[PDB]
Amino acid sequence: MNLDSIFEWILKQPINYPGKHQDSQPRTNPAYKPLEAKAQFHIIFKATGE
Amino acid sequence: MREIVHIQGGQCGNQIGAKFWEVISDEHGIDPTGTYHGDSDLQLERINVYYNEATGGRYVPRAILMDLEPGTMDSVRAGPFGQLFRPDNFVFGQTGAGNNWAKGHYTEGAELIDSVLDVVRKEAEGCDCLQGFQITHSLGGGTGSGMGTLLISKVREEYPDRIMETFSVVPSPKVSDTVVEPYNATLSVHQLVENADECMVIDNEALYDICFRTLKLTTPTYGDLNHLVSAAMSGVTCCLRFPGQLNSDLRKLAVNLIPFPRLHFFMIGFAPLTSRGSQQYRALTVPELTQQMFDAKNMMCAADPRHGRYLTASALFRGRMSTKEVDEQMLNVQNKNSSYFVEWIPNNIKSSICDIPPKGLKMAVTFVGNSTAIQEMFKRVAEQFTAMFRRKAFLHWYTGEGMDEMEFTEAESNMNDLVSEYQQYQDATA
Amino acid sequence: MREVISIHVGQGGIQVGNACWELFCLEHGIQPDGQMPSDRTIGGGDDAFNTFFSETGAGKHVPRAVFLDLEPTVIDEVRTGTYRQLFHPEQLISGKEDAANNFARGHYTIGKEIVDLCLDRIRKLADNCTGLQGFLVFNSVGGGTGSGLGSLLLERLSVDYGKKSKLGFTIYPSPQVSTAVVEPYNSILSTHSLLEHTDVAVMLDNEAIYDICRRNLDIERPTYTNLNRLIAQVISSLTASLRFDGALNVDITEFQTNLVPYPRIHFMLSSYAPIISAEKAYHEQLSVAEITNSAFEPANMMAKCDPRHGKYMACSMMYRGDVVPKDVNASIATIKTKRTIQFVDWCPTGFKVGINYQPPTVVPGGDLAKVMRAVCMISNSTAIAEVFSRLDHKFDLMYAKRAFVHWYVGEGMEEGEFSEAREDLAALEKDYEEVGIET
Amino acid sequence: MFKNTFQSGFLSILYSIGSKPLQIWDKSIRNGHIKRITDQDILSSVLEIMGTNVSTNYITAPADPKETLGIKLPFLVMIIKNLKKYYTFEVQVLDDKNVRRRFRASNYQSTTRVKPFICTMPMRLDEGWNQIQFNLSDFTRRAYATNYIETLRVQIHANCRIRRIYFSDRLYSEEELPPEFKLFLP
Amino acid sequence: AGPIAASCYLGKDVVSSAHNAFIQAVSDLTTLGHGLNIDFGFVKVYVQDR
Amino acid sequence: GYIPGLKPNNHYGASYGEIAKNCLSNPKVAQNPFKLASTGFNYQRHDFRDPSLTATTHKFGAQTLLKNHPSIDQKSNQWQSQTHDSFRNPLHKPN
Amino acid sequence: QHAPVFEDSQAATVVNKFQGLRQGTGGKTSTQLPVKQPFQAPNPICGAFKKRTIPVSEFRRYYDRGDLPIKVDHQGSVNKIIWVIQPDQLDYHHYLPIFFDGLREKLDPYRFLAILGTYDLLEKGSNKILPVIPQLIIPVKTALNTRDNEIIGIMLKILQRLVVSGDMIGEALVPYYRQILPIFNLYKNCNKNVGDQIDYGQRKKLTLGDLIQETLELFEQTGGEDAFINIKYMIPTYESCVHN
Ligand SMILES: Nc1nc2c(ncn2[C@@H]2O[C@H](COP(=O)(O)OP(=O)(O)OP(=O)(O)O)[C@@H](O)[C@H]2O)c(=O)[nH]1
Ligand SMILES: Nc1nc2c(ncn2[C@@H]2O[C@H](COP(=O)(O)OP(=O)(O)O)[C@@H](O)[C@H]2O)c(=O)[nH]1
Ligand SMILES: [Mg+2]
Repeated sequence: MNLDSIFEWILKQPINYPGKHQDSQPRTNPAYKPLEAKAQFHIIFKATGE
Repeated sequence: MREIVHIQGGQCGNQIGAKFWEVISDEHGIDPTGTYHGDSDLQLERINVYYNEATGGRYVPRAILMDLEPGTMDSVRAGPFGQLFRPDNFVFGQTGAGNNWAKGHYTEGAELIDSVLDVVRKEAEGCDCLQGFQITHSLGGGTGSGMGTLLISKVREEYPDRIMETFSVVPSPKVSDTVVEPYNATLSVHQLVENADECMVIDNEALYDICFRTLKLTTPTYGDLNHLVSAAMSGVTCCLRFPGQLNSDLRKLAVNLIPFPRLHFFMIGFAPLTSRGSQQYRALTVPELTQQMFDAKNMMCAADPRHGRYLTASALFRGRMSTKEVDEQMLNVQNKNSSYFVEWIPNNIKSSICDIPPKGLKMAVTFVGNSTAIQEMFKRVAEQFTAMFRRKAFLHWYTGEGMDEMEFTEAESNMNDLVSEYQQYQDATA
Repeated sequence: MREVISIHVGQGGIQVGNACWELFCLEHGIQPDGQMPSDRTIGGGDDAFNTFFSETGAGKHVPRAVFLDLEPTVIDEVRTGTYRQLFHPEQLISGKEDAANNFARGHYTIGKEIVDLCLDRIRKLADNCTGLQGFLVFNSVGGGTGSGLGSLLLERLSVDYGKKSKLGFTIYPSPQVSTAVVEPYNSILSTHSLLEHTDVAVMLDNEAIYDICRRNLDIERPTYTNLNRLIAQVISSLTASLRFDGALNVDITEFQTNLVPYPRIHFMLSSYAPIISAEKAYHEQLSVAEITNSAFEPANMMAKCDPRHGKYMACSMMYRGDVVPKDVNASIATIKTKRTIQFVDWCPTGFKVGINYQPPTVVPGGDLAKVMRAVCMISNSTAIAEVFSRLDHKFDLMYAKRAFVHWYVGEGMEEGEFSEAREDLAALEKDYEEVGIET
Repeated sequence: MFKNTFQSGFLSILYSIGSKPLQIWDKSIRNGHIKRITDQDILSSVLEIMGTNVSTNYITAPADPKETLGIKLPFLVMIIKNLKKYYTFEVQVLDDKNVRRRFRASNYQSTTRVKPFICTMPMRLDEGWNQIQFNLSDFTRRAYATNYIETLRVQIHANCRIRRIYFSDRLYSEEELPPEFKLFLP
Repeated sequence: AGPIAASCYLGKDVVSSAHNAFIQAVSDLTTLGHGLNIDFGFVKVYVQDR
Repeated sequence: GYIPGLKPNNHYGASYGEIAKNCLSNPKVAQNPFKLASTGFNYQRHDFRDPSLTATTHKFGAQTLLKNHPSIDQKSNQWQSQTHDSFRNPLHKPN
Repeated sequence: QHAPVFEDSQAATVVNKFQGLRQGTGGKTSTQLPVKQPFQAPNPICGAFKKRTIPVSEFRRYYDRGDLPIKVDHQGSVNKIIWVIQPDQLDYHHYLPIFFDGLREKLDPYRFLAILGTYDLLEKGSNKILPVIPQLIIPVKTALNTRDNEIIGIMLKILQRLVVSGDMIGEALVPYYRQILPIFNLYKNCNKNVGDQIDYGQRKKLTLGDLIQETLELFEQTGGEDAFINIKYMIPTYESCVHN
């Protein structure tokens, strides 16, 4: 697992890890479109690293 | 009727046995002088299972005390309830094993084993109809782990259809008192899995964890660990010694717990265990007993039960209680934890009820469960063993009296074989 | 002139025999010492106990019963009880070692050493009788000793006596409530053994009795004693037609003529009504119509089966008390007019009614109250196929992986013995559906 | 379903050489496996049924229940390879009276008994390939003393190798047997 | 997780729930093997079998 | 609402009304063994020490449990359940 | 390597209305409010069918040794090994365990030389192969533990040839069933339910389930009387073959 296969592992089993991360959320600014469930969940981590 | 004979070996085995016999004596109302001062008539109906009647009306345990050094038995005789034992059953050498499995199995054990076989043959032949043997020993020492396994091999060869039951103290890596623990542990497991009909593993680390967390007592000593082990082991044969709603002797447990012959390693647990100051506040009921019993920390082993799937489990209830409640609780826990129970063995919980509770309890439960989590304990033992054996360290002591590295190699391979065949049934599906 | 012998094998059989014999002694007025009191005679007439007891000539009476076991604990409990002087001391046959839930052990290893004494005592009991009616056998089916010893006993008495009636009252394991892990195996083996050897079988699953105790008797933690007491009440209601006068008498021999359409089909389930506690027993009429309505309620079945899932084939009525034939006929007409219960097409009438005058006897220390009218539900229906089908799948899951088979193989039983039992189960299941289809 | 249809000397229900040997047959498997492979003993393709739990793994002649597979032919015969393990088969028969009978032949059974619906019978298998001629004439005449009019179903259980099922109508020998029905000796 | 959501233009609650699911990587670690290399930037965390 | 004794020491297989009667008509559930007031002055009167201890260290440290356990009364279920007539008449009710 | 830009991948139907701080479950304690579903541990699967990480083989070193008489001859269509010195002169006690160790190897020509070397060794050997049996137990358990289809598939063919090559070999192998049987149990039912259509894989015996069944078949006839009970003890599924 390269920190990305983990994403599929979590997304594979919604029952084991239920939450709002399983589906896409609207953004707080109307300028930005809502992201994919996988895409929005990487962009959080890049923020955490920074 | 259906009596059994006790054999204990090594310092650890004798320490276990002394407390076990003291507990049984208080359970049956036998004073340290051997005189019956009991209060209930049921305390003597089935005394012949463990005790022999002598002229003059005293009772003596049929325990054979075996050791390779006279130091520890002089201590166990001088202790309380040490006068119960027949002095003719004491057997000993004058040299000692020196924590060397080879020396306690080939050189010194062989020449001394004749006397112990003679005395145990006399003890087994005297009784009307034998039920089985029980052995208490530790796998971390030389004289015990070696001579006891040789004795079990001999007794199994002479008695093919009897039940052999043993209690094992396995050396955990976190708390280790001997530098050579993996060697004799693996060597003894090799013979134990082949010979013993039933085996139970006790870890010292789990005992210390239980004493520190549940009992919450500041300074545990070896007395408390022995007390817990003795209570747990007496809870197995409580139902054989006493009546109950569902009587179930040792043979009945084995049939329902061993699906395949090579899988006979179990972990045990006792409930309830409470601190001294918190006993005024708890309400003892069956659901409380079950939820404390199925707890991971309650188990007597370092193996963690949720890391594997329970093949079969057995619960023994002491005291009087309703049958419907026990069945409903068993079904409830089985349905709530369906992930940890294998799916090709439906209704894999066994329950038995004995109407006489232990001294000091209104209810008590003993738990025996066969789980696939013990594969971690075997894996960790082998890793240390191969780590020491790759560089041939501490090997000349064992090879100085007629052993060769091929025996060590086959012993290691057999242990890995057990791990593979034991984890095979974890992932099998319908 | 009429006599029957009860054979209790296994721990469950012994524990239910205790309750039923206590009930019989209280019903016939015999003290636990076996001596009828000189004063305070509760029952008129003579030789009513002759069906169940035997007169020693001067003094006490001895039940026509024999207890069998391989483990001595319950036998010693009985022998040191309050009924020590009741039974003949040498008819409480106790073994030495327990079979430990192993049907092969109870059929090939240690049951043979005792079966000779069993048959000797059975003969010494039977030769006393002259107008013997039949044998009653009680056995928990999920236990090795009970299953194996019952199989051997039925096999031996099939050839020793032949055509004589035998009644088996099994206690099948619940669909989801169980105590052991291997009860499907020996249960199937015992069913194979007794399919061709008994005349009538009764289903007595424990889960249904638990449900009955919880809903009606208002008991939240019932134990085995209550179940045994209700089973004893059912047996007493069944046997009351032999030792008591009534408007319409029913004999044991008149069961295969009314309840067994084909030799293969003799398994059937029971029920009993009313079952009410004394705290609310006196607030309702307990009329015959309402008791027979409660009898036909699918939730009151003594076994965990749903009669609504199949057609009714035969149904036998036994009423004891002050019932009237016209009221019984009205109740039968109402039940026939009801639509939820459907019968097979080739059986126009499927009701046989028996009427007795003696009200049921209450037991001190029990749970039931005193009632005039009671009805025993004995019916044969195609709906009992589900209990066979479910245990069939319970068996296959373990049998595919050779689970727990070595313990039975090592006791002299061949590996292939399971397959023909499975074939007999499959053929029995196909028979039930074959009969159930219309023409 | 083979009713109102002509048949004189032979009529096959299953035959392992074809595009799809079994249309009408229905397969039910729990722990077994079904495949068609060539045989080393006879250089030809043979169907395979194997697996544990002999009772659960089987194949039925009709695809669905609730209909008749009617055939009037009195003599039955099969081609089976002896695997020295468990194997059994059943046949559904109709007698003069409008009631049905079951006939069973079991490899592992050693006792026989007659019942109104089932008449089990032990059977013995020699080594290698062999053919079994199921009379079905005296079997219904001896077990129930009733003539035979109609046979409904035939069922084959697990752990056996099958080459051809057909009805001979009478005792036949090899020379009059046509070559495709003959099993050519390797 | 406040400033992280502010930079990502997402709700505060979803980022916290997104963290919680990822923290359940111990279940992936508990099972045998399943090597990990959690980089997300400057520091790289390598996890062998155990 | 709360029949007092039925929860802690569970009552056995019997009718709810009968066991409720048994656990209500029994002694205790009242009376002042220590003569304590609920207002909170006899707290300073009383001592609050249990006389069921001993000592420890250097040998064994578990201690026997509190008196909340049965003794002598150990007796099987068949002894309780099955007696012949020596009970109260279920239907006496003197008139 | 390629990876799509994560800040661009977007969804459409999800509505961009934002609740914000205007929220709260306080004062609205209805019985239909949603609850949490807590995290639960997944089903353990262990490593029963995982790869074994094949250990190093001594054959590769011993080929680099230049002390095994064997040469790859390409004169034929398929490469055929030629014996510089005839195998009858060689000491089977020393060389035969080494060639069995080469069964693990996969890289050319170490894999190629192993199987061809073994087949000639067993075929030409007449009576001196029997004493080497105790030393062959270590390699066979190691290779079978690799849990890989190709290595297991080929070496079960090796095992069949070993028993049939000479007499009395099956009898001496009976005590050693406990070290090799457990792998056979795992793949005993590893067969494919193809159904009706032709299985064209008969040409290459790559079906594990069929290979194990026939390998156990040869064990019983040659092993002797005691052979059957040893197999049934090791694997519970097995059924008698020689017995009627
Ligand atoms: N209805 C009822 N069933 C009981 C009772 N006691 C035991 N059983 C049933 O008996 C089954 C097991 O049999 P056992 O009670 O052990 O007695 P057994 O049949 O002779 O078997 P063994 O223990 O080998 O002697 C359990 O699964 C219970 O369902 C009882 O008191 N009442
Ligand atoms: N439970 C318990 N374990 C003990 C006791 N004394 C020693 N041990 C364990 O036994 C191990 C040493 O075993 P040893 O005495 O050498 O065995 P022996 O050679 O047969 O006497 C140590 O790892 C301890 O953990 C005791 O009193 N109680
Ligand atoms: Mg029993």
